[PDB]
Amino acid sequence: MKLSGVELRRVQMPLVAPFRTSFGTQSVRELLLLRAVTPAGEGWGECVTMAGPLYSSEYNDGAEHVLRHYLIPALLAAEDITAAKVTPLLAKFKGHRMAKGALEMAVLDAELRAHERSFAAELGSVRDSVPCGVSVGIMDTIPQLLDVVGGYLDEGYVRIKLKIEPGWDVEPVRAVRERFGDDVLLQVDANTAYTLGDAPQLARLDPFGLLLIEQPLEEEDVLGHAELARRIQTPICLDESIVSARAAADAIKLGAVQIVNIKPGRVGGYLEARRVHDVCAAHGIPVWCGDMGETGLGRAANVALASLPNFTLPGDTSASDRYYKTDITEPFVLSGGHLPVPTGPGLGVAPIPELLDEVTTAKVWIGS
Amino acid sequence: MKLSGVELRRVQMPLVAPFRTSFGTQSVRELLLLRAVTPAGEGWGECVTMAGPLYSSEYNDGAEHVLRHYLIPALLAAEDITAAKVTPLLAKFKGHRMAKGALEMAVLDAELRAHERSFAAELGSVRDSVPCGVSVGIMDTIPQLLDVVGGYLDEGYVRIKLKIEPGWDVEPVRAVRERFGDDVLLQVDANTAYTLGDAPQLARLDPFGLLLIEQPLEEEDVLGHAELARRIQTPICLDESIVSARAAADAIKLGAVQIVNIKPGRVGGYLEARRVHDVCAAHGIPVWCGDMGETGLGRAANVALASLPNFTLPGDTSASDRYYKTDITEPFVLSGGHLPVPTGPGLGVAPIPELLDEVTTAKVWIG
Ligand SMILES: CC(=O)N[C@@H](Cc1ccc2ccccc2c1)C(=O)O
Ligand SMILES: CC(=O)N[C@@H](Cc1ccc2ccccc2c1)C(=O)O
Ligand SMILES: [Mg+2]
Ligand SMILES: [Mg+2]
Repeated sequence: MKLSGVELRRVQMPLVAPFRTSFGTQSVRELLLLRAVTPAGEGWGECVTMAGPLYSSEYNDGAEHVLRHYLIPALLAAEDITAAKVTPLLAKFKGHRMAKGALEMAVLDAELRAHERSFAAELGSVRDSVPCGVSVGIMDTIPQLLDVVGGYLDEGYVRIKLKIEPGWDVEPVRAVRERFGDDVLLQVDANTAYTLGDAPQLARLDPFGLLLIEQPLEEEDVLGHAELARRIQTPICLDESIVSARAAADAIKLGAVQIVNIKPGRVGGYLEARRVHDVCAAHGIPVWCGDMGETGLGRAANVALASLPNFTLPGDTSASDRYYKTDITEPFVLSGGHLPVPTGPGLGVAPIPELLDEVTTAKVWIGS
Repeated sequence: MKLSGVELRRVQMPLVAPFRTSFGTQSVRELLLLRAVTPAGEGWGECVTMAGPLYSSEYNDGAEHVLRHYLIPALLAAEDITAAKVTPLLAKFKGHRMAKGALEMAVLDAELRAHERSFAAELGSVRDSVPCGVSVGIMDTIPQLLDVVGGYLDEGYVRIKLKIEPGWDVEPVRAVRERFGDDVLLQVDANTAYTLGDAPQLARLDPFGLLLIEQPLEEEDVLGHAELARRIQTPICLDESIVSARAAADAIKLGAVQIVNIKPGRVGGYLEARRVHDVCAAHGIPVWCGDMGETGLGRAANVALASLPNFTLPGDTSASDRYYKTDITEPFVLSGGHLPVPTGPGLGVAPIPELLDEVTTAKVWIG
């Protein structure tokens, strides 16, 4: 098929409750959507960049720019396009993975819609539904955290992940363990906020039986993580560092990681995410599905991905209402702690135009 | 000191001759300059991004953007500023090293100009001049390459580096060795164009006594390089992979590298570059100064950097007229194969306003 053009939307969606992370607080989610147009029909992609370069180097304005001036033109110029061929067509351009991933997603949704095939089917789903956990931010006070956690447990979420940062690590975990007991699946995530010198402090988490600690150190410090794993008992999970299947293989060979968070956007797409899944599986490394506050479009693709065989831990693909009062698609609703895998062609969901329009702040067409 | 504001310039300078690399051909250099203004006075920084993200992920429009909307504001908002404090003030922002490095350069030039101290002095120079090599692009034909190389040798350049790429590796090297002999300092640079599966082809370079092969594989594939080093005799040098002092330490511990190319911009600044120099030195790893076609401003800072003790191989800091008929500063002129280290305060050079203006395509003030 030949790409006719792509529409770039900016979109802005308020969060039910502000969400605090070691790199800041977020009240509203600003994001990029893409509508790829082909002779056959349309498909949708979502970019997981944030407003500024605080989680990784990519951010909304920068992704929009590289998409407009480099990535989309290079696809418009090709005689034939496949989702798979996206990667080699964009290979000359270094990095910009979240951007490439978004564009691949859109192309893929189009391709698959035209073959009446689901994201699940293409990726290799073996399950109709997936158990879901929830990620809980940093709070101002312990009792406030305990209320939020108890709330998410009552809704039937299967696992709790706490954001952490120097100043907020051992106490919150101790408190959650004293209140809710030792049988709750419990894990933490630093989003890079520690250094190796903080090892004794992270070792203080040893006694609380956490599943894992996620990205304690900076993105590039793979060897540091392997050192850290020799000094603590909590298993290391990597997120930011895992930018590709190769990077996963490398981190595993070096003993830097025992469990991997897959975020499709972070690795340059759903197809590379499948590869990460398979590489980890070949080494005995469990994976789970990460989340970047996606709309229902990305959430639908993530739920499909999380239904692959080696996703053996609950993911962060929480229900739509954990982030948004009003999703721009048919919302995802937790049911017995699980989310159901979409069945339609492509994503198996699409934006409801009235809701999308409420929430769109800009729109531009990139054609021939 | 309190940063008053920064001026961003986009400039455009034609190259004496087009320059071909494994990621493409370039006829004109578009670049970003920064003029940092303080109560004390001014300083200059240069960004080494290119027009598009072909060498790394950063490019001119993208750097300008992250500078304008993130990096410069975060410095303007600080009570007190030092070159050293730039790093922690900008640490919340991930990556954008070439951009940060350009900004740090400008702040540093200002700070040092105010203390009447040279870049050389601040960085730890031990030499007044530095031996200079030259980088030669991919050519359409072998005889055309041989003419260009013979030319640079007549001008007295001390070492030759050839750009390489699948299709253009063993033949160009063989030809240069047959024509100019075994005593010429000779090396190659792939700018990431091979994979580990190309090992037998790179092993084909074994017999030609190259000083090194630079960045045969992709930026992130450090372990791959260590594997490659076990299968070839040419020493591995890394460039694109060496984004920081830590990354240099990591690559060295893994045996992925025996010689390191320092590009200040690529590592986030002249200060981090000094750290890369010192880390490599502590591990017995020689370094040499890389080049991104800088103007005389960046060239002046680089020559100063290259005068540090562990720069023991000739760098790519070639003379101004290797790239530009007309530099925007007092030009650098090769003399007995060397370039002299600037002596004035800061960079020791500044743009000649009439020259800069002819070549400026845009200009904006951030205050
Ligand atoms: C899912 C999780 O806890 N965090 C993501 C980071 C992240 C990034 C952007 C977000 C935007 C809106 C809401 C949550 C967000 C979470 C991660 O695991 O690092
Ligand atoms: C110095 C060298 O041979 N190459 C640089 C890449 C490079 C990049 C951009 C350039 C722009 C104009 C002229 C030369 C350029 C060289 C390097 O080592 O990777
Ligand atoms: Mg995470
Ligand atoms: Mg190089």
